Amino acid sequence: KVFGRCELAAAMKRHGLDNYRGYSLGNWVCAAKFESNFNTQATNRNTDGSTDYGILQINSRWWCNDGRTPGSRNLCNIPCSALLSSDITASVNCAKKIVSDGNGMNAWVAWRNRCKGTDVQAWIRGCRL
Ligand SMILES: [Cl-]
Ligand code: NA
Repeated sequence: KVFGRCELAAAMKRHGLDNYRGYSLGNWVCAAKFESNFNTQATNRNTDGSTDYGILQINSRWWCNDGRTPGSRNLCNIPCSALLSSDITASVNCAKKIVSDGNGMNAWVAWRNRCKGTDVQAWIRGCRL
């Protein structure tokens, strides 16, 4: 599924992301825009052989099992393919664990590079929330 802006923001808000660990809704929507372009089916292979999955590009070295990343942990305890679902529940559950891990949203390279310190409210302007 390719989410619309507002649509995604509403689903994220409904799953408890607004202000989760102090990151307002703008942040998560901005991170999704730049990580996946709002596409739940996005995958990207890294040179280390691991792969990023889904709307939040969650990585197979630590967070999910894809059965082709040697020496990987499955910290969110799901197959990676569950991350590519229409239903963002599993991505959101896993993200909440990634974001509590001590680094915050700096775990996502596109957030750090493209969202961090920008006006993130704009990603939630004009949306019925
Ligand atoms: Cl944090
Ligand atoms: Na893994």
